[PDB]
Amino acid sequence: KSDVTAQDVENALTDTSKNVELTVWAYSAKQMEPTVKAFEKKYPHIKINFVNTGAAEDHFTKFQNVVQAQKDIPDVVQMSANKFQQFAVSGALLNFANDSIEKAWSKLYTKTAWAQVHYAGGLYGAPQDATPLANYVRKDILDEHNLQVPESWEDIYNEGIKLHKEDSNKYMGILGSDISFFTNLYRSVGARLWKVNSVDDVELTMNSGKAKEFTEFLQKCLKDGVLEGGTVFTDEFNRSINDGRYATFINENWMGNTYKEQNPSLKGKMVVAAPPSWKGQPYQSSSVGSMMSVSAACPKEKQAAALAFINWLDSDKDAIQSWQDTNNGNFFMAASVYQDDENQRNKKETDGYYANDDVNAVYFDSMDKVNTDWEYLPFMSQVEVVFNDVIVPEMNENGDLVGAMAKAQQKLKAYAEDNGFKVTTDAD
Ligand SMILES: C[C@@H]1O[C@]2(O[C@@H]3[C@@H](O)[C@H](O)O[C@H](CO)[C@H]3O[C@@]3(O[C@H]4[C@H](O2)[C@@H](O)[C@@H](O)O[C@@H]4CO)O[C@H](CO)[C@H](O)[C@H](O)[C@H]3O)[C@@H](O)[C@H](O)[C@@H]1O
Ligand SMILES: [Zn+2]
Ligand SMILES: [Zn+2]
Ligand SMILES: [Zn+2]
Ligand SMILES: [Zn+2]
Ligand SMILES: [Zn+2]
Repeated sequence: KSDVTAQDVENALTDTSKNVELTVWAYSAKQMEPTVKAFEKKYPHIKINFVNTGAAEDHFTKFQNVVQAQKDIPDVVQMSANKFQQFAVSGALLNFANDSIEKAWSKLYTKTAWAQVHYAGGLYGAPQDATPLANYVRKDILDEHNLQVPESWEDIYNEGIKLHKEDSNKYMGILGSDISFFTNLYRSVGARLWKVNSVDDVELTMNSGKAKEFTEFLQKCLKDGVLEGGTVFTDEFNRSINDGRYATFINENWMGNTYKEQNPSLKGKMVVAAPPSWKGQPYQSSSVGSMMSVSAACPKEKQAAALAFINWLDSDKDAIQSWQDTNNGNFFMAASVYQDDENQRNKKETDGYYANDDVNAVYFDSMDKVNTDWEYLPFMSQVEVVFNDVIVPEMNENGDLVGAMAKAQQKLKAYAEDNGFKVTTDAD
């Protein structure tokens, strides 16, 4: 049990005669680094060796490599709420849970985000951004085809048929071959793929209930030309954005900033709308986001300063303001000083980029509707491998996503059993 208390963390910042060097690895260097520099200016006794690890996929592989070698491990490492699990369960990350930290830091982060940085009773990071889903809609394309901004998956289907019949170079949306994109859709309609009871006890429901119904719907959308299967955040996707290939894009809301940065020519053409409802339920959402974690290898005499850094970067009021000023005036932060500020909720756009100026109100309503009835599996790295090998190849106009979900469940059951997890599946 970690004996680094909330007071010990604060002492690392006030005890300026105690110089520390911290190595910090991050994939989201573009959005984060100016605020890291602000930390260093404020606390010159804590020097930050900031390492941009490149693409997220390369970051996670690099970190696994150093952990297994037990050598050259960073003190602080960027994680995410749906990819940290396998690192936490394998002992790569410091579990810094204790009563003092829980009492103090729980007041600093919105409860949906604070729950998700726990796993198996341990506490593994400070939440960074929250990522409620938004539908980024090419309103110009919909207007041209006499189509309404869709509020439901039913509308996406019905209007999508009309769009693609009239203009076979455009699709209503993309079904993205990315584990976050795909699982976020299921979570946002209340369709559990699995349930976690303890670190060693899991239930897989990938071929039954609401999940199966939603898979059947996604497959019909692919077959009928409503959604196109393809990669996200690749050059193929980047070209499709500029080309207007997708009338809608339902995604984690950091993308709202990405469009402003990479697609200036789309100014005035998009609306930011709520993600869609399903079967006449009120709409729900999903939020994942990044987190900053401490490695299990971090030396004991560096741990208080490492924790002070992650808490400052992710919740200090000056840091939160820096996150806004250095990312086009908005970044959607989990800190309560952002989430509880009614002037963030009612913040108006002023750059003219989106056709609606109430973008943050849309993001905050979606955050309010996040489906919290959800856990990620202990082995999320293996989940992404199986998704890539088994599910992604069926994301096409003739695909059998239903059969692929059942085969992926079988592979995950075998992996769970081989690694000592108790597992049930809906095929048992
Ligand atoms: C790995 C990834 O981390 C989290 O998503 C990242 C966001 O938190 C961050 O703000 O923005 C990144 C993109 O610039 C996201 O990664 C992309 O990574 C996201 C992060 O997502 C965000 O927290 C934030 O840092 O922005 C980056 C993109 O600039 O996430 C997508 C999945 O949506 C995909 O993995 C890309 O390769 C990443 O670059 C989580 O929220 C994600 O679900 C995921 O775990
Ligand atoms: Zn707790
Ligand atoms: Zn058209
Ligand atoms: Zn077609
Ligand atoms: Zn390419
Ligand atoms: Zn401050």
